Parts: sequence; C-alpha cells; structure tokens
Amino acid sequence: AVFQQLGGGDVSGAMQDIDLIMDIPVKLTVELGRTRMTIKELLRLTQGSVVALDGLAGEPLDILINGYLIAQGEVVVVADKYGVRITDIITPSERMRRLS
Amino acid sequence: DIDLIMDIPVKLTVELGRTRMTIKELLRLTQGSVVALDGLAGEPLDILINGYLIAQGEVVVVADKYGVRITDIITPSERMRRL
Amino acid sequence: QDIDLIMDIPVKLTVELGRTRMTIKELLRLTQGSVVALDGLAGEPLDILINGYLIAQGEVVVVADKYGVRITDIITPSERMRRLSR
Amino acid sequence: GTDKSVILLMTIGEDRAAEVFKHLSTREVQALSTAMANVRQISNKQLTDVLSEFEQEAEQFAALNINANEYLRSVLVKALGEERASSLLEDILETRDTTSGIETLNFMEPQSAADLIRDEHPQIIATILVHLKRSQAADILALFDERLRHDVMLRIATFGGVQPAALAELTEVLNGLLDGQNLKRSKMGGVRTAAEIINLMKTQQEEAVITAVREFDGELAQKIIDEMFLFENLVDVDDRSIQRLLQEVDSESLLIALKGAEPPLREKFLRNMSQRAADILRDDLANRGPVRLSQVENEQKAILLIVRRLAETGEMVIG
Amino acid sequence: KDEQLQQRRANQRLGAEVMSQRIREMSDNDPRVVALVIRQWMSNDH
Amino acid sequence: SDIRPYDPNTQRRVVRERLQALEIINERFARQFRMGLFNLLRRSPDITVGAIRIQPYHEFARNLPVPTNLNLIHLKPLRGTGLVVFSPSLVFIAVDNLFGGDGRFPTKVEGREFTHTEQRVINRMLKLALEGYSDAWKAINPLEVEYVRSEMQVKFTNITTSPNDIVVNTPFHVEIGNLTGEFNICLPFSMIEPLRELLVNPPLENSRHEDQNWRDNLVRQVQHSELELVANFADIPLRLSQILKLKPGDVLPIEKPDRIIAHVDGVPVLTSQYGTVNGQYALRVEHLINP
Repeated sequence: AVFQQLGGGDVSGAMQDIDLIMDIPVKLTVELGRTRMTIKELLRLTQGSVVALDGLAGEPLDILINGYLIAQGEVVVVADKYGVRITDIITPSERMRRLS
Repeated sequence: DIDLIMDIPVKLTVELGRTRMTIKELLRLTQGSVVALDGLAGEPLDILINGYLIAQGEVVVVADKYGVRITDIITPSERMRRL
Repeated sequence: QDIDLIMDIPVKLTVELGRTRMTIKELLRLTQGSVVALDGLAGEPLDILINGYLIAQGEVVVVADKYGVRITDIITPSERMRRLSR
Repeated sequence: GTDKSVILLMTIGEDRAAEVFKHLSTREVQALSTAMANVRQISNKQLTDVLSEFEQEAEQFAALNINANEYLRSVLVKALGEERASSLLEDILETRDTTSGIETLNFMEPQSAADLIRDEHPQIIATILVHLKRSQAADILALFDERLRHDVMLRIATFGGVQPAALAELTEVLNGLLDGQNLKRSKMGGVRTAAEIINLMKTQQEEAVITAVREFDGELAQKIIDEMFLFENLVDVDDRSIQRLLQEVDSESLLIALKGAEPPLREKFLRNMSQRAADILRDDLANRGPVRLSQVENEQKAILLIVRRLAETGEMVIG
Repeated sequence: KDEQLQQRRANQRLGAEVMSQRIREMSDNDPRVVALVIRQWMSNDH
Repeated sequence: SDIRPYDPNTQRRVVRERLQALEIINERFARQFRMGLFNLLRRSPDITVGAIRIQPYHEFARNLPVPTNLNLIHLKPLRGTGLVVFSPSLVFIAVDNLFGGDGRFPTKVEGREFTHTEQRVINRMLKLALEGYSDAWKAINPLEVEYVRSEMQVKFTNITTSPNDIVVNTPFHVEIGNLTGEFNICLPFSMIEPLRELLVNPPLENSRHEDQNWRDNLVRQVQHSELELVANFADIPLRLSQILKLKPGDVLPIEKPDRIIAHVDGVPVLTSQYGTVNGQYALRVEHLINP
C-alpha cells in the first residue's frame, strides 16, 4: 500500500511546442522494399535464394522514424557510405494508399 | 497443427539503412538534404518479418524489381549484440 | 524446412463486429448518432483474422471488469473452402 | 522665331545657308532643314518687322562670336607655351560634355574603351565605332585582337542600320555605366617633365638615368634627349662652341634651320663665321622662300644632334 | 486702291531685294554670328 | 533468370507517356513565337517543333552547351519552376539582325558571355516567348507566366530536387535565312503531374460547362455502387508460438474499445460505438473520417 492511488488527472491537453522534446534521440531507418508473402514460400527459402520485392527498382525509398513513415527519399552513395536524400514528406492520401 | 500456420500470410520487409538522430537534426533536414547511414556499403541488409529480424542479406535487382539474396539467418547469439 | 527459425515471429490478430455492404449514397448521408447494422446476429462468434486471412472464431466475454475473446473453434480448410464458396 | 529664321535662310541662298548650318548645332541644323522645306510662311509686314527687330539687336555679341575660340587658343599659346596651351584647350573642350554615353566613350582612354567593349557582340562594337569619333575607333581597333579587328572592320564595311529601339537600349546601357562616374583622367607629367627633371640633377645621375631608360627602351631615351635640349637654348651656347660646330654644319641645312629661327639666334650664329660667309648666309636667307616646317624641323634636329655629339665628345661648352 | 497696292508691293519687293543683299554682306562679314542669333531666337521661342 | 547487382544512381526509372495536349500546345506556341519574331526582327523565321523528350534532369543539363542563357520562369498556380533555354546561336542571330546585320558572316561562339545589351535583347525576346507560351496554354489551362531570373551557367538553376528527377523537354529549331539556332522549354514533371490526365488525352471540342456536367453525372452514377464496410472491434498482438498452441476454449485478453473503426478495403472511413439493435450487431456512427 506504499503507492498512492492517482486518479482524475485528465485536466486538459494542448500542444506546447516541439522544442521541449527536441534533444530526444529518434530511430531513423530507411526501407529498401516490401513484399506480402506467406509462410508457404517462407520456409522454401534457402541460402542464396532471391526474394522479389513489391517496390519497383529505382523508386523512391521509404524513411521511418521509430517505425512511422514520414518521408520518401532517394538513395545516393557519398564517399563509399550509403545515404538517402530526402525528397518529399508523404501525404495522408499516399499513407492510406500504402495501408491498402 | 503445422498445416494451420504453414499457409498464413505475413509481411516481409528489408531495411537498407539505420541512423540515430536528435530532432534538431531531423528538423534541420530540408528538401534535397542527404542523410548519411551508419551502415557501410555492401554490408548485409536486415530482413524483418512484421518488424522482427530473422536474416541478413545483400541487395540485388532482378527483372527491374527490387530484391534481396538471403546471405544467412541470424542465430539469437547475434541478437544480444543487436542491442 | 526450419521450425525454430519462425517459431517466434509476431502476428497481429483482428476481430470483427460483422460484415455489411452499403453504397456510397448511405455512407455520405450518415450523420452523427446514425445507427448502421451488420450481417451477423447478436450472439454468433466473431471471426478472428491474421494478415486478412481467417484463423479462428470467438466472442467477447466479461469476467470481472476485463474483456477477452473466448475462441470457439479452429477452422479447417474444408470449412474455409465453403466460406469462400458461400 | 524659328519659322522666320528658316524663311530668312531660304531667302539667303544655298551657300550662305550651308555655311550657317556648318556653323550651327546638330539639333538647330536639323530643325532648320525640316522647317524650311516643311511649311514656309512669308509675311509682307510681320516678317519685315521681325527682321528689323532682329537686326537692331545684333551689336555686341556679333564681335564676340566673330572670333571667340581662335582668340582663346592664340592667348593660350602665347601665354605659357604650346604644351600648356594644348592642356588648356583640352580642358576647355572637356568643359562641354556629351549627354548620350556613346559619345562619352570617345573621351575615355583607348585601352579603357577597348577593354570595356571587347566582350560585346561584334555588331554592337561596330555600331559603337561609327557613332564614336574616327580617330578613337582606329586606336581601339589597333588594340583589338587581329581576328576581332578583321571581323569588326568587315561589319563596318557592310553596315545596314540599327533599329531605333536597339540603339536606344545601347545608349541607356552605356549611360547607366558612365553617367555617375568621372572619366577625366588628368595626365600631369610626360616626357617634357621628365626631361626637365633630368636636366637639373647631377651629371653622373643624369647619365645613369638616361642609360637606364635606353636599356628599357631606346626610343624613349632618344625622345627624352631631344626634349632635353630644344632648338631655343642655342642662344646660350658659347661663341667658341658655335664656331667649332659651324665646321660640321652644312650651309644649306643651317640656312633651312635658321629660316624660321629667331633673329637673335641668327645674329648670334652669324658672329662665328667670316664676314663674307655671314653676308652670303644673310643673302640666302633673304632670297629663300617660305618652306614647310617638316624639312626645317629635320634640319634643326640634325644640327642639334651634331651639337650634342660635339658637346658629349668634349669640344663644346655653354654659357 | 489697286495702284496703291501695286506701289506698296513694288516697294516691298525693292527694299526686300535690297534687304536680301544687305543680309548677305552681313553674313559674309560674320557667318557664326547669324547662326548664334538664330539659335538664341529658337531658345527664346521656348 | 536475369539477376544483376543493384547499382545506385543508375538510370533505371523509365516513365514514357505520350503528351498530346503538350504536342498541340507546342505548335500553338511556335506559331505565336514566329509572328512575335517577325514583329521584332523584321524578318521571316520558321520554327520546327522537335520531339518532346522525357528525360532525367542531368541528361538535359549535360546536353546543354556552355554558356547558354537559362530563364527561370514561374508557371503559377503550378508549384515549381520551369526553364526556357535560349541557345548562344539564337541570341547571336537576334543581336546581329537587330544591330545592322544581314547575317552575312557566320555565327561564331567561343564561350563568350552575355553583356548587358545582349541580356536586354534576350529579355525583349523572352517577353514575346512568354506571352506566346501563356496564350498557347490559355486554350487548355489558363496559366500566368512570370520571368523571375536569368542565368548563364547550368549549376545556378537546380529546379529539380535531385539530378535524377524527370523533366519534360521540348526543343524548337528556329531558322532565319541560312542561319539556324535552337531553344528549349523544360518543365519539371512535378509541375505537370497534377495535370497529367489533362496533358495525356488529346483535347476535345467541348466546353467547361460540358466538362463539369460530365463529371457531375459520373459522380451521380458512382453513388449507386455498393461497398464493403468492415468494423474492427479489437486488435490483439500474439506471437506465432501462441497461435499454434492456441486451441478452442482459450481466453485472449483485450482492452476497452472506446470507438470502433470501420474501414473499406483497409482505408478507415468511420469510427462508431458498438451496439446491438434488432438482434444485429450495430454501430452508432460518431465521426466520418475526413482528411
């Protein structure tokens, strides 16, 4: 019974600003491609096998922060190091196009 | 019972890059900004199933469609090192 | 043919209230407080699905002040075939 | 009054009107040419009254306008010297500037203009040149590369006239560059000044500087040497030096040089020869008719070179 | 009236013919003065 | 089986699409520009419209000569920045004709830049070019063309976020007498993309009233189309291991659904509270999900 029971703390909610949370690390990840595939072919997979991805080659790649899609970029090579070039923040319409 | 889970669909992804950033950095990105990736060129791309890493493999393009060759399947020994 | 390789992969399970098929007309004139039915009688077990694929059937149950699905059965392919057929 | 002036010019005659136009400004000449042929009005009384009124007032300004620039030039020449008169006349001319920048381009130094218009299109260069003074344009093309020179000259030969809009555009482009800046580069000190500076220092430094200049460029050294001793200090030469130099001076060349010389110089130079020789030289000078200054200048230059050589050798002196 | 008009016209055509001769001698004496006076007349006309 | 290693920065994105509406706008603009050039140069030019090229931006940049006058233009209300490229040959011909030249001598270009007078001549030409282009576009889609900046090098424009972006290039060839020159009009595909369905099919002799009546009737025809609406009560995350041992009679705990999402083929359309009405599973609609 050490912990004190908190309740009724739903005072209000309003966005303050985006600098209170600024220096918080984000997990950025660029995605090469997607493919919907069942377990059928999944175990059929051996070493050296090739899995085709739904994404057409040369299309803009997807950029996610903490696993949430935010933007579409393009992959570039700078000094032998892989790099993405941000092209456009995705729209809610393409977000749902992605969902379906 | 294996037959039940031998047919189910699942979502597969392969990730090409991984970078850690603050928001000063994310906001600073504009249009055309190039973001460097911690991953070196030629290293095996992670392959994830519903966000769960199971394998590593190189990038290859077949018939003008993106693809990946499964170089190896990671044993959970490397998972400790993944964090 | 590995088994421990995918023994741990996570899946997401969804449960439905019911089907219904209704045109653009009624959808556009739906207002707040409007009530729309479903194709299922109140009482049949709901359909559990994974990645849009049928996996089980079960209904919601109230134990104390908590909720959960009480699975009724597991659909064999034969039943899945008649599901598609009818 | 312009119509009356046009009528008077028409009634005067072709030669008088042409002379007046040659003594008239461009805008005034154009207006007079246009109005006279355009609409001409003759009045039995009003024209006569206007002519009488105009004639009644032409008393004071007529004498000033008769000789204004010539008198100023003569005064400048007689006041300080030919070198200072040229600078004074240049300043007086530059006092009246030009509005359109194209004409302002011919008051700029040739190299500045050549650098300014080198990168322009060859046709634009050609258009600038026919609007620019001919002397300046020749210098500009001299500074221009031979390929560009030939191309621009060919364009000049076959010019076909500019659109008024393009000409106005070029005019305002040049105006925007050269209107708020002064291009009157004052040039003080050429070779006359260098020779004057040299003449007043020590002999060892004099020979050192002249040989340094000769090493740099022989023509500049010779020009400095000629400006060093003009054909006017011969009156200060000693009688013995004059007699010594007379032995190497041709009688015809000496007479040609002394034909335009000052009477005092001739009298001083006639005291070194014999009485018969002096009488013969005087008779030859009296009988000699006027000649072009080109040959007299060459004869005087030869005599001065001989005198300078004698002095450098060490067989002449001054005083 | 016709005779008086003819006499006036003859005087005008005689004195103007004399005036034309007079303007030629003056312009030969000073050609630039006439141009300057003409320019001054145009300037004053403005 | 064709399988080759993935090489970045390779021209692998090919988007070929015939643009009939641009194919006719080019000729309309060419006719307008020809008379404008006749009005200006006092000569008779002939403009041949080349084939429209759909190419990556760095191909267009590398094919261009150096130096060349580039004219950044704004085709409002279309977001983006197009480019009008005047060749050194064309500006040389125009300057030669304007400034007392019958084009007798051959045109010589050796990397020479453009002076202020040449820039003003090019501005005068580009005014006519932009007026003609706006008038040509006016027939299909009324646009206003604004000239914002002129440059001489290629690296100053960068109207494409990346050099691999796709742009639409139309080269025209203008001949005056024996002299010839060319000039291009390049539009980034981002500007054209909202108007692709308009620029793809050849124009038809119709009216704006007829067009709006058309989609109006089509909209009304669409309304009588049945949809499939799916309500999601809960979404519980289980591992594969749980699914295989999962057998009838088990209880899988779920959380409180405050609202129920209703989606058509994945896309959510409604959130509504669950209920039972007339023995049927019912939903009390609370909010249509507007974008």
